[PDB]
Amino acid sequence: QAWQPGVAMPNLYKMQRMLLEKCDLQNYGENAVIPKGIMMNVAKYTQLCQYLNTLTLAVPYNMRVIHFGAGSDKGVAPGTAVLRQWLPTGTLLVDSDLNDFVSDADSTLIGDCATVHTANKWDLIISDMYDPRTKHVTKENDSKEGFFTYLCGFIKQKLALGGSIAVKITEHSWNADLYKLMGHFSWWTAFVTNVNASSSEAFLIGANYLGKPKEQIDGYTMHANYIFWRNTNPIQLSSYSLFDMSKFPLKLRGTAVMSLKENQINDMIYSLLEKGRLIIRENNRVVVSSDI
Amino acid sequence: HNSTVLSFCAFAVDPAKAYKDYLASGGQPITNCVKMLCTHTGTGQAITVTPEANMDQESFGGASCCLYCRCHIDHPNPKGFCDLKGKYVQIPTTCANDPVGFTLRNTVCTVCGMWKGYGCS
Ligand SMILES: C[S@@+](CC[C@H](N)C(=O)[O-])C[C@H]1O[C@@H](n2cnc3c(N)ncnc32)[C@H](O)[C@@H]1O
Ligand SMILES: [Zn+2]
Ligand SMILES: [Zn+2]
Repeated sequence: QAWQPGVAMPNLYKMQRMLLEKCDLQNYGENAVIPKGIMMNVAKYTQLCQYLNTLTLAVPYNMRVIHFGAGSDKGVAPGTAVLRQWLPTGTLLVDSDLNDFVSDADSTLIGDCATVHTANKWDLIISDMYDPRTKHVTKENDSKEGFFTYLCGFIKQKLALGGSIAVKITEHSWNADLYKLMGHFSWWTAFVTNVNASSSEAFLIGANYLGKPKEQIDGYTMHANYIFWRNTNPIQLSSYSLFDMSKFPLKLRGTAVMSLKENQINDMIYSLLEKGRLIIRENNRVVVSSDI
Repeated sequence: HNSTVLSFCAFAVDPAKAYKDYLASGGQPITNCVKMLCTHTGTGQAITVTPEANMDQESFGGASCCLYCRCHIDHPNPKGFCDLKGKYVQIPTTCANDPVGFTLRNTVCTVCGMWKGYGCS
């Protein structure tokens, strides 16, 4: 486990029907396994990408990736820099944040995510959005809206079939509809980076979007399941995986992209999507705008 | 103190000279340049599409090491061009404490692709 980029929520825990409890994790100081001159977020995104390398991501010749919540207090975009490193050269990478920052993305959009519009579909959506103003361990823990409502809509409207997502959540920062949407992928988890394993943070990862239910997930229940897993399975901090970057870059799969009608999407092509040897979207000029 | 250095340079007629003066005054170099995890088996060239640090360098995200990006001011390049943003910069490890200053003070060899005086020829 220590050698892995992190730990994914086991099937056994996904399958429970737990009541929602408080998360008993806390995250002191200070990131004990981050190498001396490296940002936590560089380490975190590196392990996220390492984990994504283990899955059946579709990687088209002209891949499109959009990254929400890419800014930071530092005025720079560490996660974007890691994604740029990981993704194939020439990959279109657009990032965004409420607050101004400088980044290595091809385009950067400043503003609330709700102001971001695009008619084009995407192959991979990454979100590290998090509201700095929600209270830590308190009264109740209901499903959160805000940017989460936007993401659910964006996924449903703007994610290509076969595409994938990774969305940051925590004990308190989560949304029931997002969990439900996980049931519309070929596969999902549940991923905690080894470098931040003392935190209730995880990335909800949906691999190979199917645009229709594959399983019926209840969000309130699944988050309770997630919390129960975290509560009963301590994970020791580890940066082992950071010390071998030789196989880091996302594999150049040359994944077919096709525009297909609903009536053309049969069992054979669903199986390609699940495998994931196919992306279904148009290939029009990409226009992403922040207005207004 | 980062807020200050960035503003100090952003509101100078010659931001690069201002950064130099600021440093000579004992001011701290610009922080939060984004250091990448990498093999240290790269080509060692100055500015590359992916991290290319050799055993004597660190690789940083380019935009974070550019004074003009970081200060949110115009670049000195003829048109709207930054040679660092979107790319990675290899910085000698001995100079890794001040990547922005390094890129300001030095020049890339047009034949080697390596930093003049730090690996070129
Ligand atoms: C934990 S920080 C992300 C750090 C960043 N991913 C990195 O690589 O260092 C959370 C970010 O989400 C952003 N955010 C929160 N709500 C947002 C919203 N509604 N629209 C756009 N960005 C939002 C915040 O501005 C903040 O920059
Ligand atoms: Zn620049
Ligand atoms: Zn030379």
